Amino acid sequence: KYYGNGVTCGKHSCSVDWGKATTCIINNGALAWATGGHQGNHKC
Repeated sequence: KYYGNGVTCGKHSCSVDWGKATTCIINNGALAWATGGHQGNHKC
């Protein structure tokens, strides 16, 4: 949904453009922590 609209993910972490929300980063981080995965594997 947000990926591609100022939102992109790398290997272990995600990053957004200036002025964009970090909600995807937070959610992907939480999912990574819960599952023991990586933000680059999670989508948003």
